[PDB]
Amino acid sequence: EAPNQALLRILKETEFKKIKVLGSGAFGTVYKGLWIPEGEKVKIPVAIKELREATSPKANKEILDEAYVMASVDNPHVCRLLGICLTSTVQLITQLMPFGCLLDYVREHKDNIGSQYLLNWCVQIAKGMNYLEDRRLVHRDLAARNVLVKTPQHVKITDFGLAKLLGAEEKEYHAEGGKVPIKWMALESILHRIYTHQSDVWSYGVTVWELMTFGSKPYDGIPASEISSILEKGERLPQPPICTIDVYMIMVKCWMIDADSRPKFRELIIEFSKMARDPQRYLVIQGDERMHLPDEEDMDDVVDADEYL
Ligand SMILES: *CCC(=O)Nc1cc(Nc2ncc(C(=O)OC(C)C)c(-c3cn(C)c4ccccc34)n2)c(OC)cc1N(C)CCN(C)C
Repeated sequence: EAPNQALLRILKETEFKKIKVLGSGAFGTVYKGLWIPEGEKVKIPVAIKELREATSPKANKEILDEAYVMASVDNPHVCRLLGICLTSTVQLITQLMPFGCLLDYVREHKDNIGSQYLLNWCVQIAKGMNYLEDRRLVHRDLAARNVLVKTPQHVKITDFGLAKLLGAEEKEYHAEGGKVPIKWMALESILHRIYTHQSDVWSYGVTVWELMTFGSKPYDGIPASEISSILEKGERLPQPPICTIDVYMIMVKCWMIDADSRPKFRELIIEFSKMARDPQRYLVIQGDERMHLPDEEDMDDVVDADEYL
């Protein structure tokens, strides 16, 4: 197989400054900050994840795994890793996505989100995923929470916590134990712990559903442990109010039991692409026409990661 010649950049801790906390939990702490490479007269808005405060050899292993994947991907619809910093704790440094995750975004902006935006996100997520598929990579955790918003017009896939690189000989991926997001995964993933690109397509379907319902919890109520039987019955997520049958049919096709029957990311690009040419024909949102969506501080040597190569 092809040698992976990605560069892993190591960053001095003096080169960046953590300006405010963004979040906290099982993963650690994510800060927003600025990265100023030395003598370069450029200032790059970044997100920085350090591991809580601890050093668990089974956790350091996991952030370094994530670094590995992120360093191996270069695409406008996939999040960019800027580098790692090897201090007390291993720090992951990425491009700041100022509008946060897309689940939270649609929740907060339902009244302002038009069909053009929804369909575009669909194209963009599909484009990222298709790229990942080209790079033989299975994401395994696609959800609206794991898509970040750089601008309302521009989203990127994140969270390579669970991503696995398939061998040129490998067709699926057998996983082990592990906590998993049940409501987003294909039937095979629940029954056999098989994961393919086509299992990601299923997750893509659920992600589209999240967007179209402005951020509903899939199978709200239904406890995790009985989802497998529900799906084998033939039951699926309901048609969201705003969705034409044309759109809902794409979601449904992502949720076929036979994985080869599901759409390919490349196809999804085409389909949504066509729909985003005439959005009002495909999504019915009241007040669609009169809907608009949206500089920080300090100095003006500021350059987005996308323009720092
Ligand atoms: C959905 C929650 C969220 O993401 N909230 C959020 C996010 C961000 N921006 C941002 N930019 C980059 C990254 C990122 O790639 O971080 C890597 C891991 C270094 C993240 C981010 C990634 N994870 C896993 C997070 C968990 C929690 C918080 C952030 C991240 N996030 C901003 O930047 C302005 C704000 C933001 N807000 C404050 C939370 C949403 N509330 C408004 C509801």
